[PDB]
Amino acid sequence: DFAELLRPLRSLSFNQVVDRYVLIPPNHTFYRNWTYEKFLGGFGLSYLILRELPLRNFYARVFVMYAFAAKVLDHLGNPFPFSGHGQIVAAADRWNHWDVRCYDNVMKALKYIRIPTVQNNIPEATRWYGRQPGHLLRADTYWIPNLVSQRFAKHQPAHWDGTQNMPIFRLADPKHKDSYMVQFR
Amino acid sequence: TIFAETWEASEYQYRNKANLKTLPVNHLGKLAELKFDFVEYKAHQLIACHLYERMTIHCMNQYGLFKDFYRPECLDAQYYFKTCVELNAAYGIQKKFFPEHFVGSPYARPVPQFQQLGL
Amino acid sequence: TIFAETWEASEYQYRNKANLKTLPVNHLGKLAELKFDFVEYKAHQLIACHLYERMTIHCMNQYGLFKDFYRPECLDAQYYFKTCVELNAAYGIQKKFFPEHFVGSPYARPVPQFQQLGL
Amino acid sequence: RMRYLTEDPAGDDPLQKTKDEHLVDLGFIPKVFGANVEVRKRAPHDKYL
Amino acid sequence: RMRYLTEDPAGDDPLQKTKDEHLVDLGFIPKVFGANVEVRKRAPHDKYL
Amino acid sequence: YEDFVFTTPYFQPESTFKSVPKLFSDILLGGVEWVYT
Amino acid sequence: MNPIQKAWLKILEPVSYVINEKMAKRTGIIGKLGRFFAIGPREYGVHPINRMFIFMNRKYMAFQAVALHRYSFVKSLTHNGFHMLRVFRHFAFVLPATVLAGLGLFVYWGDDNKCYSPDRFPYLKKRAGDMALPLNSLNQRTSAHYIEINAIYGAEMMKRYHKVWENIIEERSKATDQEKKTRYAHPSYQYSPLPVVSIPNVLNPLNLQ
Amino acid sequence: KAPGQIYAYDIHNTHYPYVNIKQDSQTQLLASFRRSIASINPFSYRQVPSQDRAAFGLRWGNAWYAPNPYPNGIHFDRVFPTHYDPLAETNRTKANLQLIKYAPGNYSTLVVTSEKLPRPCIRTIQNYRRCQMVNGTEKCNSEAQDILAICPNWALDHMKEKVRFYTKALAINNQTYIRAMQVEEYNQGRTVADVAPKTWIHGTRQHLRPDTMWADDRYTNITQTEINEAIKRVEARKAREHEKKPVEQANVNANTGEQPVRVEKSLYP
Amino acid sequence: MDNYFTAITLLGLRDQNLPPFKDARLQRYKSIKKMIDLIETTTKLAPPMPVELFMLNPTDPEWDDDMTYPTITHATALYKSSALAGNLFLYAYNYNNFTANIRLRTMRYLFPVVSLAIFGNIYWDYRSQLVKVNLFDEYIQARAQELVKQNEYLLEHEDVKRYVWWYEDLKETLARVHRQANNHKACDFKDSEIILQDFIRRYTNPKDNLPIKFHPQGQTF
Amino acid sequence: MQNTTNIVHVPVHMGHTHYFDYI
Amino acid sequence: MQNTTNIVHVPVHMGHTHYFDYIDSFPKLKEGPTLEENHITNQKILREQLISGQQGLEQNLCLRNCFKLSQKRYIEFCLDRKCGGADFQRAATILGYTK
Amino acid sequence: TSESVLAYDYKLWYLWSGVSNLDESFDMFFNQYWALSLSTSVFQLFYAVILDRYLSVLFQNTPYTNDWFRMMLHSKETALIWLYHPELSWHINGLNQFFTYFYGGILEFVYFDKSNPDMCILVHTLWIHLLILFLIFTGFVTILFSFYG
Ligand SMILES: CCCCCCCCCCCCCCCCCC(=O)OC[C@H](COP(=O)([O-])OCC(O)COP(=O)([O-])OC[C@@H](COC(=O)CCCCCCCCCCCCCCCCC)OC(=O)CCCCCCCCCCCCCCCCC)OC(=O)CCCCCCCCCCCCCCCCC
Ligand SMILES: CCCCCCCCCCCCCCCCCC(=O)OC[C@H](COP(=O)([O-])OCC(O)COP(=O)([O-])OC[C@@H](COC(=O)CCCCCCCCCCCCCCCCC)OC(=O)CCCCCCCCCCCCCCCCC)OC(=O)CCCCCCCCCCCCCCCCC
Ligand SMILES: CCCCCCCCCCCCCCCCCC(=O)OC[C@H](COP(=O)([O-])OCC(O)COP(=O)([O-])OC[C@@H](COC(=O)CCCCCCCCCCCCCCCCC)OC(=O)CCCCCCCCCCCCCCCCC)OC(=O)CCCCCCCCCCCCCCCCC
Ligand SMILES: CCCCCCCCCCCCCCCCCC(=O)OC[C@H](COP(=O)([O-])OCC(O)COP(=O)([O-])OC[C@@H](COC(=O)CCCCCCCCCCCCCCCCC)OC(=O)CCCCCCCCCCCCCCCCC)OC(=O)CCCCCCCCCCCCCCCCC
Ligand SMILES: COC1=C(OC)C(=O)C(C/C=C(\C)CC/C=C(\C)CC/C=C(\C)CC/C=C(\C)CC/C=C(\C)CC/C=C(/C)CC/C=C(\C)CCC=C(C)C)=C(C)C1=O
Ligand SMILES: CCCCCCCC/C=C/CCCCCCCC(=O)OC[C@H](COP(=O)(O)OCCN)OC(=O)CCCCCCC/C=C/CCCCCCCC
Repeated sequence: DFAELLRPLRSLSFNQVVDRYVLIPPNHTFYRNWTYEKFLGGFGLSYLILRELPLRNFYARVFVMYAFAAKVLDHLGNPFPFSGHGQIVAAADRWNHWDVRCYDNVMKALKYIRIPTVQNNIPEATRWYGRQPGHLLRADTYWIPNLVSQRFAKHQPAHWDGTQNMPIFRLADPKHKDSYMVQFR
Repeated sequence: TIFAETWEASEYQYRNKANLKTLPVNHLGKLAELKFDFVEYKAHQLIACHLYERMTIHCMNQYGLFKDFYRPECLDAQYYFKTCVELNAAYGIQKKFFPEHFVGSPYARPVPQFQQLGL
Repeated sequence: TIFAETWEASEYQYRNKANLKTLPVNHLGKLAELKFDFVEYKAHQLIACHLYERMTIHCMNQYGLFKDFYRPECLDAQYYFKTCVELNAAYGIQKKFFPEHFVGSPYARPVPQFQQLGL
Repeated sequence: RMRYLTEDPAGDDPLQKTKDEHLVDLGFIPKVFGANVEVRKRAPHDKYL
Repeated sequence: RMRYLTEDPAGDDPLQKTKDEHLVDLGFIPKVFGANVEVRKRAPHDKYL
Repeated sequence: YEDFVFTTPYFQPESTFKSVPKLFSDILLGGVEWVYT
Repeated sequence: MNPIQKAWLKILEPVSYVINEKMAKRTGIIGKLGRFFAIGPREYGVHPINRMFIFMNRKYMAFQAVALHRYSFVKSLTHNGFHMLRVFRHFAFVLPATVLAGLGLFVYWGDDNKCYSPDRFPYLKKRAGDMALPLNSLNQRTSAHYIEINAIYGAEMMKRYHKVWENIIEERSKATDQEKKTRYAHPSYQYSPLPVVSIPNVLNPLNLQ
Repeated sequence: KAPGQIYAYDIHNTHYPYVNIKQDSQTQLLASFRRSIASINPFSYRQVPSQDRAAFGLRWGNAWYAPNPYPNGIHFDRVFPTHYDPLAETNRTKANLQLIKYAPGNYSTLVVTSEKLPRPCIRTIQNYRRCQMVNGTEKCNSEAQDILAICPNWALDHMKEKVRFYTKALAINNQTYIRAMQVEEYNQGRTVADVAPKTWIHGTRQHLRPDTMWADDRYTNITQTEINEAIKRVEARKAREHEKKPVEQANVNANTGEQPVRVEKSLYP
Repeated sequence: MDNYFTAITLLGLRDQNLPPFKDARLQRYKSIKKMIDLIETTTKLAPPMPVELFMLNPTDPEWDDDMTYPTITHATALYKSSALAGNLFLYAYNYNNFTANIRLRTMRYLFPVVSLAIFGNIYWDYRSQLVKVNLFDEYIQARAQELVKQNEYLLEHEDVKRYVWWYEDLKETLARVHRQANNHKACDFKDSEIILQDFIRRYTNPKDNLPIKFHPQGQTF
Repeated sequence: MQNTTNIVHVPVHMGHTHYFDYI
Repeated sequence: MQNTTNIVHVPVHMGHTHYFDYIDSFPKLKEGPTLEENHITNQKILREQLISGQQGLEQNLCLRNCFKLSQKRYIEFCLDRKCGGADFQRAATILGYTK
Repeated sequence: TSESVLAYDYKLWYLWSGVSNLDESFDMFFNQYWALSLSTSVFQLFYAVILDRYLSVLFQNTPYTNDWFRMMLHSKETALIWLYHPELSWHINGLNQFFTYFYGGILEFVYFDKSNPDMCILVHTLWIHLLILFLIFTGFVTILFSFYG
């Protein structure tokens, strides 16, 4: 059986193996998550057909819907809204999180469980990276002074200077002179 | 490397860090969940991670690797074995280059020489 | 010892310890609470703990030490003066023998030499 | 530039770093250096902020 | 005797202690000592417990 | 070494055979605090 | 009764015969069980969600008719039809425009439907398992070009290393024990022959190419 | 422009292997039926991922499967001490809010990682090495000061500590070298010439008999008579070896109010 | 417990069984202590090879673009399409009122204009997303080939040959290692110590202060 | 780090009793 | 130790406004040229570089790529193999890495 | 932050179990060279050393050695190359040390979470959300804006 796992590799050369299973042509146009939409969306479609059962007794359909809800709650978990999340075990493939591999903080949050030390603090490097302010849009209709002032503002072209950090908007820092009205909690 | 069947648990717990994992002894109870008949000697069940290895072999002989090995008693043994050798490899390295992290080491909280006390 | 009228507020704050106290400048508003007439020069009000001292003298001259000095404007000046010189003596000694405790000192967080980096 | 030059106090836990008492017992006697009091922290070019 | 020999880990903050980088700039180069690995902690006589 | 310099003090190979008798020390996850009510 | 209920009947026609004729009257428990799961017209089979739509559709539509049925702002400008003095004629087309904007109520519901969400911070949290992240996570990122170009580069370079690796193993197999133990060896090493033993030269233990 | 398929698709040749771990008749019969109609069944879900379609994991009845977490004795009590033993039960019981909280990382391993230094600090290091190998160390003062100034202090501490670690590991590796290259008393004066022309197989069970009586058929023809005679010969040799016995040493752990030595435990209680 | 498979192999658990008594079983554990120190030392003598062989340098300025992954929001495009379809049902469900009642004429007249603009936003976003994804896929493939042809020469360096010869010497060396006895002592691998020492003495100088010298592209673990 | 963490230098035996934890 | 504590190495000025705390200004802040001015200034550099800085470029780019390698022995191999037998010190002087 | 929230959601878990041959989390090298070491061979001890070096490579989850950034011989794509070139463990252990020494930070011990959560971005979940709010809004109308009685 261990040799049966390598059957498709014995008929191929190393260059054929790499070109076959490793160098898959990039194509990020597919709707990969359709598999999850069809499966989980079927609960709602199934409820449409199931709510029309010709069962005469109202309390017999109470039992049927109780059984159908049990099938769903094995995945959804908590029946109350705004309480928790469902739980679905999915297959591990090279395309997991493919569109967020560029972000570093997403990797640390998913992968690393750091061990707290006696000096109970977040790593200094993690704190330092966290202070580099992110970019926050100027457009704001929630503060009435900007709701009035930004109607007379002139949007001028921001000519690219060759960087990736041009602060053409305000910064997401509580101490920024254009963000002090925003509550950071 | 551990050159015995038994190890002190405290020797593999951290002294200056939170303890979120232990290095437990082999789970002998998982050996009774194999439904088929097999021969196992008690002289091989205490050494680290080897019991889970032999169980995986017993399950891969009775069953194969397709549609019959996929039962809870056999997959947990394969997962335990793979996880046991990974944890023990990291603990062994951490014991080799970071012995000061563990309880029982004289370098976790060094005792000063009498010349440093000023008496 | 402070050899000026002004001191940077941060230079007397702790870097590796919680800051539960400051070393504020003299409270000039307390000088306007004295109801009686007095002559005070602005050239003496910024130096540490001296304004509270002169106010105490003014209050001990207008009033005495019995049943007339015991009014809130005069007792707070005596308390501020007694307290200012006690804190400043403690901060001054801590500045002399524990300069590494305060913000702005290069020994609070020593910067390594280039030979310690391994390049 | 200000947040690039905004550090936190005390750095990281010293007890999680290599000890000097352990290097001596390993065969390496560490040398003691002095604080570098002459360097001034500055922010890099804008492209790196 | 057990509680006399019951200590807590990590001791106190080393940052609240005299630095070796500072003693150098003060005129004293500290000597690095090794760990004393031969001493065994024991409890005193009962009268001191 | 290979076009690289790593400054280290003189290594003492005698430290290898250093007699270090192991001592007992148990950690108790779940113990006593400083104050109780 | 609706068509979907009638469709169930043709499919459950034989099942109804077993429950209502045989089980529903046999005796004892089999009767109580068959009369409980009887098949027929649904008792309390109304669907409140359907009705909730019918009611709210009708109430909101009566509002559309009022808001959309307004006198024209354009016709009132000439002072010749039905309107001489209308000091609030410039409010005539506010409610109509407000109702027509209501057609995008559900099309644009939530932040994700008003923009490209992958360029927004909340998307990172959803992909991180609905987990809190620092606000500057969208900036601390490694180039996607490197991740994908390096992934292809490593493989294209391995196919060329496999060929170089074979030529090296071949040239070494035809080498003497003295050459393969002194070449690339340390200068201070003095070669001392070892007893000859049979050790095969197998490229891949697994029978691969 | 066909979608790419992973290696696992060529093992099974289908995207719909109805793998259910629950070994009940109702489950495996339904899977075999569902496994056959997956080609024309609308209620079909994939378990083999592809470039165009994601997949589900292993199924456990109607729910999903995940192995039992590796035993971990770390736990946190809420109402009373439970004395949780991960080895006392096969499957880990669920965590009740008022009873216990388990350690983090049900499925986690121990690894070593490193933070990535800031990009501008990296460029100053590249410029120093480059100016070093080109112009030499003595002409890199400006490049060295840029490092101490541009690199944030938390990075300089890491760089300072990396050197101390690798200095520690350097010694730990050379001490093993010394113990390894030490010539024992049983190999004094022996060289490669005194080595035998043997390989790994020559120390196995087929060529080298284990130290057990029933490893092969060596002692299968032994009778009780031959045993009684052998018991007499071993006792004869013991008339010359039993003459010596190590002397009893003092108990270093006699005092109970003293930190005892972690001395090797006796084989038996 | 590091070097698991190495230790299990030396004890003979791959071909035989340990003694059923603790005295000899424990002596057999302590017998491999020398061999582990040897095999670990051999694994730390591997020569270096160019890091820029199967891995592009991530510190190169070419990767300062900090580019993102362009995606297609299918779920967003499908919801907004289903929501637009809901409006067409609302009009159909109320067709007689929107069509015959003049109080709803403005909806009858402008409902299709609003629907087209909604469709335009949906399809515009999907179409733009699709174009950016293709530009990204075709660039990473073209730029990947240029870098290959540029760094192919690194495989011609003699250090690649030196690396393979060291790996084979370790294979032939460990293939010759053998158990010499079953007395449960370190002397059971008496001859194997000499074989491995010759291997270590072949890539190091024991008569130095630090036979194992540190270099950043070396072995520590 | 766990608040109820103690390092003891002499051996102790804990009771394996339900609802109680003691030496 | 206060959790919201920060050590800053450059001067900041905090606004003394009710209900708000923020940095209203930086001492001795100079307003440089506008984004349009820098745009025009850069276009003049890119225009010259496009017209007069494109001959003999293929060689200089190969030299730059060779010097981005990890070890020195690999650089010399890159120069001799790709750059037509160039010298380490002679190429470093062209790129401007020499003092 | 404050953003849109759904009433009911599903969280995916890309579990790296290592016991499923259906996905890419199956360690083909470890299982093949492990079973290869069980059979009597002249390289039986050599394969053991290889497996031990392979585990010391998984133990180093640095930015230059990890699956997240799709690095050679660390990601799911290049798991099969171990079957052909198991000699590259030393090259990896050295490469990671080169970049860690010059361009990396302190080697810190962390627990590597194999469970890979990811919120499933679905269409029907917002339909359920609208229905719930539609019920909430209708009650607001049923109680306060109902004039039918
Ligand atoms: C000419 C007259 C006709 C003559 C011919 C008569 C013969 C007809 C039959 C043969 C032809 C059938 C054609 C389709 C091929 C199907 C073949 C097959 O094997 O299917 C087995 C099919 C799938 O097997 P499965 O793999 O086990 O999946 C079901 C699991 O539950 C799944 O479990 P899961 O957890 O893995 O997944 C959860 C699931 C969600 O699943 C659930 O929630 C259901 C769970 C069950 C309820 C919970 C309580 C538990 C009950 C258990 C006891 C049930 C016993 C029933 C025994 C029935 C035995 C057959 O969600 C999903 O995974 C995705 C689902 C959504 C995907 C898209 C679905 C598209 C369907 C297209 C519909 C087209 C027809 C129109 C529909 C009607 C329009 C008005 O099993 C079923 O029998 C499903 C029954 C659903 C009821 C159907 C009612 C409508 C039927 C329409 C018939 C045609 C039109 C009739 C018009 C009326 C006048 C004639
Ligand atoms: C080429 C293709 C083939 C074509 C060939 C086939 C040709 C067949 C054509 C068939 C039918 C065509 C339909 C039109 C013919 C109608 C003829 C007729 O007799 O109908 C009479 C018909 C009879 O009335 P009704 O039947 O009782 O009710 C009619 C309506 O239901 C409701 O009636 P209403 O009167 O109540 O509606 C009033 C509404 C009508 O809606 C509109 O027309 C929108 C008006 C927007 C423009 C307003 C101009 C304001 C003056 C600014 C002066 C400068 C202009 C510079 C422009 C530069 C542009 C960049 O306008 C208002 O809302 C008035 C308030 C204005 C806002 C208040 C503040 C104003 C001052 C703001 C100043 C801000 C300045 C700040 C800075 C200044 C610094 C200098 O009345 C009509 O006018 C029908 C209009 C139907 C809608 C047509 C538009 C449909 C939307 C198409 C999409 C947008 C494209 C066009 C955009 C134009 C630029 C924005
Ligand atoms: C526990 C929580 C569970 C939560 C999950 C489950 C939630 C369940 C709620 C279900 C509520 C919705 C019902 C969904 C269908 C289920 C069956 C059903 O309706 O109930 C049984 C229903 C009986 O109603 P009943 O409640 O039992 O009592 C009757 C009443 O007493 C008196 O009868 P009536 O006729 O006066 O009353 C009509 C009745 C039933 O009326 C219906 O027939 C329902 C029709 C629903 C729309 C279906 C077409 C949608 C467009 C399809 C586009 C296909 C795209 C793909 C194209 C192919 C290329 C990929 O009530 C409704 O209309 C409910 C509609 C609810 C609002 C839907 C629109 C809201 C949009 C707002 C934005 C939301 C965006 C998401 C929308 C997603 C839509 C995909 O069965 C029938 O009515 C049979 C109708 C047979 C003839 C229909 C022929 C086809 C007509 C197609 C539409 C043609 C118009 C133009 C469309 C243009 C499209 C481009
Ligand atoms: C002394 C006795 C009294 C004590 C009472 C007890 C005290 C309270 C105990 C509380 C217990 C703890 C609560 C649960 C803990 C968890 C809380 C949580 O996590 O919530 C977070 C969640 C986050 O939201 P957020 O932080 O507040 O706001 C941030 C975002 O804006 C949110 O997301 P977004 O930005 O994406 O949303 C944008 C917005 C977009 O909206 C718009 O753009 C325009 C508005 C369009 C409205 C359209 C409605 C949708 C349907 C329309 C279809 C018809 C069309 C008609 C024509 C339309 C014209 C255009 O969409 C909406 O939010 C629409 C909201 C529609 C609400 C209905 C409008 C009237 C206001 C509500 C009045 C009734 C409540 C007052 C009760 C007073 C009783 C005394 O909170 C919620 O918003 C959900 C509210 C419900 C939470 C409680 C759920 C409890 C679970 C059991 C109940 C389950 C419901 C079953 C109802 C059954 C009825 C029979
Ligand atoms: C046009 O002018 C306007 C009106 O007309 C006057 C209005 O009424 C209104 C008011 C609007 C309303 C009162 C409607 C409000 C609706 C809201 C808030 C959302 C309603 C949500 C629901 C009813 C819950 C639906 C839940 C789901 C869809 C999730 C599960 C999926 C289900 C049930 C369907 C399965 C999905 C599919 C894609 C398959 C589709 C199946 C079919 C088409 C089968 C149909 C079968 C038959 C027999 C017809 C407005 C705003 C308007 O602008
Ligand atoms: C009469 C038509 C009415 C339609 C509604 C009117 C409004 C129309 C709005 C059009 C907006 C179009 C904008 C583009 C949206 C993009 C949709 C999309 O991305 O789908 C992708 C994707 C294609 O798959 P991939 O190959 O992986 O992706 C390749 C990408 N080139 O399509 C899907 O997700 C599959 C599902 C499509 C929608 C649901 C299909 C089922 C429809 C339900 C009703 C049909 C009932 C009868 C079904 C018969 C069952 C036996």
